[PDB]
Amino acid sequence: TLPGASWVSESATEPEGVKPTSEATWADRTLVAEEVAVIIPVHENVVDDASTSLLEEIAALGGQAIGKKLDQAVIFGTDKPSSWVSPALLPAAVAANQDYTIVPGDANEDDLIGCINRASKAVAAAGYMPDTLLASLGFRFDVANLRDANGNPIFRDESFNGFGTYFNANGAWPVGVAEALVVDSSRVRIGVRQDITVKFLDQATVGSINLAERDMIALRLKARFAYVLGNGATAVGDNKTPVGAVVPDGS
Amino acid sequence: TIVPGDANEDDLIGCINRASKAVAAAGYMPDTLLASLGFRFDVANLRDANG
Amino acid sequence: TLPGASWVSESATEPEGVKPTSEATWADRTLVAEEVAVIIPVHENVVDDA
Amino acid sequence: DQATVGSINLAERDMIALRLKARFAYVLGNGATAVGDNKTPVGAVVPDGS
Repeated sequence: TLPGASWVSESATEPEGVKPTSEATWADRTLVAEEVAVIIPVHENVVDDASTSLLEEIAALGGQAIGKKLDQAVIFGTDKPSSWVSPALLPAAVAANQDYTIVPGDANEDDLIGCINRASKAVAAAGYMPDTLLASLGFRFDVANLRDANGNPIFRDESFNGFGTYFNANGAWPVGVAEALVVDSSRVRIGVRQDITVKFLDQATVGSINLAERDMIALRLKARFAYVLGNGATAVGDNKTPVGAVVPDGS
Repeated sequence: TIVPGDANEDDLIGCINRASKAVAAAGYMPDTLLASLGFRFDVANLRDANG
Repeated sequence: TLPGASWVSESATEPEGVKPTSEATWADRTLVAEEVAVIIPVHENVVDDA
Repeated sequence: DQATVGSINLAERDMIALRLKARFAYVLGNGATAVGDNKTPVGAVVPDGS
């Protein structure tokens, strides 16, 4: 929160002569590392009889499963661990009224490009520097098919200048919830307490399975991650959210 | 399905784009278009609202 | 089929402290060769006269 | 040195074990021969109590 000045008179007796008091104020926003993990058990003979390097694929698929689970918790609040006090990116924009609904059909001030402009305006008016666009696969196809009132596809050459554009490809992004998020990426941190770490198990008990007596092995995967949003005050005023969203109609 | 008439978000080109969106959103790379003879003449005759 | 991960807590005794097991899976997609055929009979004299 | 084998948790009992294995297969070519079909390539000699 910011302080607040006033105009003042020259007066020894009147209230308007007094220079007023006000306070700045800080808060803390926090990274708390939470653990995301999976075990994949497989038979030791099956691993030996397989034509491909089956353990390299199990490791790579587990790493992808962890990576999806992170995006699902940061972009949406999906299975967000309760120790993350910061709102997830879409819930931040929606709670701030920065979400904007598409008006379908002909190009118009609240079409998809219009809503990306409204989302960018909300973040820039809030005192931040929007620089980053998060969208699904299929977003490039929606800008490319936005016709005008005659039928002409007017946004075929639209490249989003000044934005780094990122497309979620690991299946974290749900259908029918959001088209894109605009964000000042300087106002986020992802804490990587630990990155994807893999242990070969061969003696352990996992679920009901005693690995060694059963001729089984497993690959135990984990990472430790944190997220924080710097949604403080800016030169414009108090309690400003660095995220705007574009959402489908109906929602 | 195509919306017949003047060019629109669901004209023939609009539908090809929806089919491409579906295959891309499924996690594939659409790269091949199959069509009838005469398809070429329908995209060339497709007119906006000014004709 | 893809495997699936979970967020886990730290505990020696409670269920939310145990890491989940899951499975990837593969299936077969198959080429079976099938035959497509025709026979076109014509009179030998018609082939000689053509 | 860490596994559970039977009901023995090896580590907390200070036991150890040696886990031995092999994978073997067998096939008999008891097919047809130039003499005829369903022919067995094995004869046997058996004790007199037979």
